[PDB]
Amino acid sequence: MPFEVVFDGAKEFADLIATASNLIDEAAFKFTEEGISMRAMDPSRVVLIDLNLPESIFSKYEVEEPETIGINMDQFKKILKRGKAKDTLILRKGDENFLEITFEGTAKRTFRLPLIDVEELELELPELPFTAKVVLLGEVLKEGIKDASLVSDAIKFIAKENEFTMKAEGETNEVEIRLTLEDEGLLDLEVEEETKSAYGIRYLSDMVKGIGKADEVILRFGNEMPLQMEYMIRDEGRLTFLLAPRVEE
Amino acid sequence: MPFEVVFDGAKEFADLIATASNLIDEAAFKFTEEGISMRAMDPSRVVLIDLNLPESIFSKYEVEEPETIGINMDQFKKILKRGKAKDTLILRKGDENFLEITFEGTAKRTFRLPLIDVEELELELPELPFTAKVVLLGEVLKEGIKDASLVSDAIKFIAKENEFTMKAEGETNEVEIRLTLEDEGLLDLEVEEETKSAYGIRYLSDMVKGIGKADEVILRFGNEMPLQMEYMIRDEGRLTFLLAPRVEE
Amino acid sequence: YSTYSDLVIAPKEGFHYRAKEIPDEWELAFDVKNVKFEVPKVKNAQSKEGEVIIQAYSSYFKSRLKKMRRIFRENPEIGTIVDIAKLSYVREDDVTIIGLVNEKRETRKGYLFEIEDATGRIKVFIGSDKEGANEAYSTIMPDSVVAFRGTPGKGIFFANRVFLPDVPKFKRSKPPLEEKVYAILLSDIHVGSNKFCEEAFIKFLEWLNGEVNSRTEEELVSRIKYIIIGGDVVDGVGIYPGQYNELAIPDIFDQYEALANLLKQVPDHITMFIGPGNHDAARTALPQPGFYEEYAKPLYKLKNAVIISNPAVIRLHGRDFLVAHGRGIEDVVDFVPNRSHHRPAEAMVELLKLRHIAPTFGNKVPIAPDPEDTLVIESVPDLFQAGHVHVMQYKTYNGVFVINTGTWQAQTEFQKMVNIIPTPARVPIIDVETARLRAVVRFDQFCEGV
Amino acid sequence: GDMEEKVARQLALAERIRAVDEHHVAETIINSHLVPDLRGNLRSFTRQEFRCVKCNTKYRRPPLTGKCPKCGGKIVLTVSKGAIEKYLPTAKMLVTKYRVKDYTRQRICITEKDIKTLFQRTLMGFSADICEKMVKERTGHS
DNA sequence: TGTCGTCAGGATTCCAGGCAGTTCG
DNA sequence: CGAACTGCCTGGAATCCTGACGACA
Ligand SMILES: [Fe+3]
Ligand SMILES: [Zn+2]
Ligand SMILES: [Zn+2]
Repeated sequence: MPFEVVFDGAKEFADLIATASNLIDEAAFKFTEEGISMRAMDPSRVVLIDLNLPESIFSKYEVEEPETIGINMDQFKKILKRGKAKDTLILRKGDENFLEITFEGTAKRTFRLPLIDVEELELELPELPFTAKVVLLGEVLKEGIKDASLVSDAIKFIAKENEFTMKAEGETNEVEIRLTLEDEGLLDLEVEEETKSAYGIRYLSDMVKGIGKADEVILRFGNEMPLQMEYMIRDEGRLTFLLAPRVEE
Repeated sequence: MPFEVVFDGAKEFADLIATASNLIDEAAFKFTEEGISMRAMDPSRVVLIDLNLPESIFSKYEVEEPETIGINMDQFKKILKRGKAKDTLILRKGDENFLEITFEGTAKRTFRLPLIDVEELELELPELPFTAKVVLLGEVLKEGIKDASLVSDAIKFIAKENEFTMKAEGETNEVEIRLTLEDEGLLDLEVEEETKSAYGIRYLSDMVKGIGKADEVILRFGNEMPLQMEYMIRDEGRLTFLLAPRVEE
Repeated sequence: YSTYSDLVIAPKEGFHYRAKEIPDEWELAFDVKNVKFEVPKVKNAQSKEGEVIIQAYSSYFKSRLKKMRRIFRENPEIGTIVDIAKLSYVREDDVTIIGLVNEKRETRKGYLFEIEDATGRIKVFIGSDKEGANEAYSTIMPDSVVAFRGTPGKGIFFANRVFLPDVPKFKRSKPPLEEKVYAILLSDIHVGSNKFCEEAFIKFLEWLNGEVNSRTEEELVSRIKYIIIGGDVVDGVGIYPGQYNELAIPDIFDQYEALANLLKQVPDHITMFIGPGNHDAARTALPQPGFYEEYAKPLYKLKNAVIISNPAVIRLHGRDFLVAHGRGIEDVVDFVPNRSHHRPAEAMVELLKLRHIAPTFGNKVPIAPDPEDTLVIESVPDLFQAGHVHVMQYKTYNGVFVINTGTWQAQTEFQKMVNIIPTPARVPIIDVETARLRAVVRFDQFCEGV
Repeated sequence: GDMEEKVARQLALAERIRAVDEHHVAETIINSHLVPDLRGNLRSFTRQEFRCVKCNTKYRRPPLTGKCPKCGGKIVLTVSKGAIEKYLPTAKMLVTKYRVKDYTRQRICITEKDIKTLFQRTLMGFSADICEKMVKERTGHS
């Protein structure tokens, strides 16, 4: 179904493109009149990404009929690799299963890509108990996952009432990232009871690779519960992740 | 034969040496009392280089007798690789066939290199009307070429009365770069009649890699006529390139 | 060295030229058929530096399978055509299978074949004392498309009947033309060497104007309106190191210009047909579209000089004239026993019953891979042209006219060291209406005695 | 001597060029190496040796089989198109650096053969192309 | 077994971010 | 008197360059 989408600031969205395509090479966009969502699953069944973009994010947003479209982000990365910030990105679809990307601003560049089906496992987001919520930044995540990668391959999440620390050790080298309220790494925290869990490093290093440094990230986890990494975009959109816990530490 | 010339700045000329080295591999800069020029073609028959640098670009300009010397692009490219534009470029040639490149900046660097006997055939270029002359910036050419070369290998240039467009097609990825006078990337249009031609963007990639951001670029080409692209240096120098059109599909 | 630009003789006024409508229409043109949108567009989806050889040579046999398979389907004799992979379903019923001939294995029990199709591969065993054992044994062993009727077994297909791409014996005859017209077939001129039969060539050019010796030649020459050249206009460059002392004209532009001055003596009413070869400055790989644009400038300047493709099907008066040179005869006489250069037509019968020109690979000629096999004779050919053996013979096979073209040079030491006796100054005068040999012109008196 | 003796030929040959006063006569010194490249490209051209990835000593027939029946690997062919393209610019730049006759057909026939086998109309012959420049001389003279 | 294709780490430049010199609210 | 205008220094993103690993006859 034909539709018109207009989003400003393609530079900020490129981080979402790198973050989304870094794990899965293809994306399935749920195009709805209320907004554009996206549920893609990693082939190794480790992470579920869900992008929620309301209508209020897009200035010009015309929907004829909601549907699901398939986008090969392997080339869309190349589409928005050189996109600017002061420009305007436009995604329009006509009658055929093609996508026309009108790029206006200092220069007019339109694209035309085919729309192919995306095979993803149907996995929703059940109402799970998340008793650990912490607010982090991009640099805190980068330094935490990289420094935790130089010492081991797993990570241990320990969050208490007024603290959020990450201890990880392979055989000799020990890392323990502590977050307090005196610094700027931890702004808000919601941890009722002490919570601990375990997760990987390589996947977190692949997800933080697209996300910048000044991007606040909301993290949630519970006692041996899947991780929920969500954060708002322009205070309205929300990108939610789903990580699988690891039996190891 | 001995001559000395002092040009201020090293990086601005290093862009010319960079563009020339990426577009030609063996050239012999001919030295005339009007300035330094070079009319040659790449030995793989891809582009045609014509460098015209008057004496007005050079601060000091001292000639005894006009003659021609050969300069390697690689070695001379490596010299001005890290050469700061705040230095003082000095070219000196005396009785012997050596080149003395003295830098008078933060550290005087008097250089010496032999000059090989290049057997470059001085070839000229004929004159004929193209009816399609456009004046566009350089950055718009950068983003317009580097993005379309990934989706296709050949680009189609079409210019009409107060209309400019550069569309390139492919298997399943189309693109076009349409600019007019009221845009912010197209300076002037001198198109008189309908013009349309096809060229290879793979030559245009390295052909435009050495262009600047604010440099006014003038293009002259035709329907079956070759491609011409010339731009000025310090508002006086002129660098013209001419490549044969693609006779393939 | 000379340049052959002095022989300018006007036609004899006493010779009567017949003014009549001369139809001309080529059927096989490489420009509009293959290179239009198939040769430049093979894959277009590969790396920065890819190859276009795996797909061209891959589909090169698939196009042959579709074409020859269609020829087998047009023949109302072959039935129950199945694939090799479908033989596992049939228990004992006999079927027909069409596939390529990888190799040929001879055994005391019989003949073991290795037939591979686009679907599968199987060994086709046939007995020794079979009716079709001779056709399946004397066939082209390295590359051939065959069909078999039989039943598979424990892993070996026990075939009973053989089927080769032979021309149909039952064919509709051509209507008689209202006006008589003849044609000349000649090739292997080899201009540029010091042993060229220049005398027979200039007497031949003077003979073309109307200077005939016998009264019978006036009736035939007075109606000849077409001339066809097969190929090998020069001796070649880069064959053997002892050629520089033999090439009388080392300059290639003087050979093209010399040949242009030698061919311009032909009257304008006679249609010229010039086909490229492998010894000239052109595409040495078969098939050959035509000449280059640097050395063939005077030939392109001459409008009368028509540069046909190689091969090229020239349909004149409704007749299909297959114009080609090839190297299959040498592969037959060197690979199939009881065949020699003294009887090249016998080697040409095998090439005629296969609908292909040169399927044998490994000979002294490069083969360029193309996505579509053009060397497959789809339509019923009326004339089959070959050469490269310098021995002229006349033979008609199932109504198909088979003849050679001869040469125009004397015997060289290279020809002497390989034990082949050339037959120069052989001018076969064939008929276009009846599609048969009409007369034979021998100027061996002016040439060296064989 | 692909390193010292080759450069020795490149320098001594230029010394001979300086000795003959830009008067070059046809010769066979490098052609002594160009003939095996011609017969090797034309010879191995029609060979097309198929070798799968797993099996190396198991060569496949010149006809096309699609895939290797023994091993589940793609078949790799050697038509000698990409290995000889390295020695061609070595002498091609030297031959291109002078206008001589009786040898242009051997130089341009192989590269135009590679062009016809694989398949940029040049505005003019500025790469030392004796093709357009030469034929233009003869045509304008006629 | 040498050599070609490909990936990650380091270096580079423009822009954002941050910091001198001067004048009018 | 103190911030904006103007101009300038530095880190971050995009780009370019180079060393190391895996494959083929
Ligand atoms: Fe011959
Ligand atoms: Zn022959
Ligand atoms: Zn194998």
